Amino acid sequence: MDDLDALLADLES
Amino acid sequence: MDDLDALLADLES
Amino acid sequence: SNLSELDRLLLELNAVQ
Amino acid sequence: SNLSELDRLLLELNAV
Amino acid sequence: LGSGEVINQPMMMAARQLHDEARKWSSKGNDIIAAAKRMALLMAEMSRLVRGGSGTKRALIQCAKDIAKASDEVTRLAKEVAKQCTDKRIRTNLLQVCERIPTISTQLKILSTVKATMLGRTNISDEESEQATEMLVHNAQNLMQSVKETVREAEAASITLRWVR
Amino acid sequence: EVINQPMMMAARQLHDEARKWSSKGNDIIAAAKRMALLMAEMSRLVRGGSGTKRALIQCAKDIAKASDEVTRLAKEVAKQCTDKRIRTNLLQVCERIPTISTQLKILSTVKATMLGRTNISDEESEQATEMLVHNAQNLMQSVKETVREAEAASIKIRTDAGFTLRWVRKTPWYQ
Amino acid sequence: EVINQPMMMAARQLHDEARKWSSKGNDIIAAAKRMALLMAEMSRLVRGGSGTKRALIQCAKDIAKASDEVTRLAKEVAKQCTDKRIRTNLLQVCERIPTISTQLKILSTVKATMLGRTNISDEESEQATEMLVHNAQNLMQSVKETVREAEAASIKIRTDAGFTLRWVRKTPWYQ
Amino acid sequence: GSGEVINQPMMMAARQLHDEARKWSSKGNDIIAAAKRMALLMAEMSRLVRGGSGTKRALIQCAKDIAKASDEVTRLAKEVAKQCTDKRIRTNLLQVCERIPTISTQLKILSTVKATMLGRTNISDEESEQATEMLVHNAQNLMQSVKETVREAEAASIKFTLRWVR
Repeated sequence: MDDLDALLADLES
Repeated sequence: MDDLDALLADLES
Repeated sequence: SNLSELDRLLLELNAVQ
Repeated sequence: SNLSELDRLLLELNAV
Repeated sequence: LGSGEVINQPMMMAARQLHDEARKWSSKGNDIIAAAKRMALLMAEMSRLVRGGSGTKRALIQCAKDIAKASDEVTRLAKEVAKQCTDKRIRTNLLQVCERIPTISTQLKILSTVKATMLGRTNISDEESEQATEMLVHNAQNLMQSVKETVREAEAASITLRWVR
Repeated sequence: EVINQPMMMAARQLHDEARKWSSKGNDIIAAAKRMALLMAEMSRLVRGGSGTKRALIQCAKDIAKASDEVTRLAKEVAKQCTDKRIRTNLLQVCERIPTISTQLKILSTVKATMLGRTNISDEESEQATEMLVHNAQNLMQSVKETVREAEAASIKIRTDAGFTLRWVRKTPWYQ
Repeated sequence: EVINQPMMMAARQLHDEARKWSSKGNDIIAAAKRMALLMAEMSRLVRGGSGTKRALIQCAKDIAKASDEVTRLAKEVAKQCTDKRIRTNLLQVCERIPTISTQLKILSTVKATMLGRTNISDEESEQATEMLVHNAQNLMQSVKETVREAEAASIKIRTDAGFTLRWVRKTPWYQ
Repeated sequence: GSGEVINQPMMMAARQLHDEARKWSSKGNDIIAAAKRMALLMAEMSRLVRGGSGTKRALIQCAKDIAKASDEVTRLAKEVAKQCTDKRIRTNLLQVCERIPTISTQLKILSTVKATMLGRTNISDEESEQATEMLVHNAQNLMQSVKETVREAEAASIKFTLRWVR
């Protein structure tokens, strides 16, 4: 749960 | 094995 | 968390260069 | 047989 | 004993084929090479994306669009090279290869959409799925070959661009 | 051989966060990998040995060089990042790194001088080692998070970009 | 994902022999790595699938271009060797390679055309695979020993060396 | 765990020299060539001083090689000093490179020592450690003396000439 995690979750949902 | 082993054995004995 | 292959691909793809 | 770290170093040292 | 990746191999091979050709040359003053490299990578991604996963549907669309933009660039540049060339054969052969790219690129996109639509979808037959991949791979391969040979034809016309190792 | 485990584990963790990326067009990733290698070395130097005093100090200086590099490169990418949150969280984490590496150098010069002497107690020897590990774990954790935030900041770069890193995966042998 | 195990296994054995050496100033190793990759690719292509026919033909071609590379280079190192036994054995192994890769292309075009088709029976299809794997194994194995012999050859060079390869281990990430 | 059974300080010294010489192209620069061979030789030393089958004799060889390469660096650095017309730079160069023959000669002598007492029971830990200590110290001084010769060579190569393209 960092900025990178957040952006990947956005791109996968 | 072949020639490469024979040269390594030579250098270690 | 740690990145998968599919993760790293979407990063690569989206990454502006 | 398969080479070890030492086996490779000697090769490396001996190869001109 | 493990496959290693979950990819369509033919599409990856096509990517690498073009990468091998583009790699040779510098990009410092050669946008066709730069564009080729981009497309090579873009294609390498497609080979993974067409196998599916969370975020693939959309990324397969976006990947396709990028490929088509770079297709434009290659084509536009290749044409400018053809203009300066003063050889009947090389100039003609160049235009025959590079003019095919816009078409192949558009068809790619179309089929890229079709596949992206039917990823993670139960109401799609094996037949229809197989053929959709098949059509997609056939244009993917064609594109990589077209671009590859467009790169080669450019340097044969090169008397401007930079063709240094 | 008996190395310092926590520092090897840190070295190893940072290496995992950088190893799958290419160093071509990405001096942040190159700096990361260099720092990971250097912490691996430090992990072996700390237990003492022939030539360790000098090596340990030089090692610390090297990590401090690569640190200042990751810092400054992180401040550039942050300059081009349009998302303020990511630009804030990267600036926070990266601007921490110079202070830690400086303390690392200090503590490394400390441990280096203790190696060999008998006039040092076991309490003071162990504690000096603990301090060194503490700063090591933090540095490696900071850089690790500085890397990720750069990967996040790379997505949100302004189209009129001054500075941009390359983010391309490494091709495996079986591709 | 299902792949042909023997071909991948053979691909891995060639790679293991080459992977620890640097490709810089050594085109035999560079090509030995390319051929391992190509074999790994071929292990996937033999399973049928979309775009297989063309890729499997173009693959065998790329394995033939790499074969010739290895062979030519191994003759030049052999030319410079002062040991006759090593010189003979190297030539014996490497001079068989061209033939083998030529057969590999022939059988690849065979298997390529067999894919998709119904009229082709099981035995005919299975036998076409077993012929392809047999030769593939022999190619990888021949190339594998050719590297070993070329390493040996590179020790017993004449001091007036015309041609020479660079034999240097790749540095580990933790060195 | 560890990764390699080596003497880490000597690997560092090797890598320090390799980082210096790697910047420049060898093509028209024998100093760089020699330097790159010295770093690799000194890297191999950092494994041989641990021991194992074949090491005693390789450590003797490796040391002789380092000595050969060292002399080349010295001879070349002298020629560079002859051309240079700047007092400080030509002096500071000569104050570094002229140490290398000595440091080398000591490295051979100590290498022979440590090679002799590898795989040998009649040798105390104190004697064994002190042999390794003098070896590493000379090995570190060598790499440093070479590294600074390379730097002083280019600073003097304002213009026998050399090539300093990255």
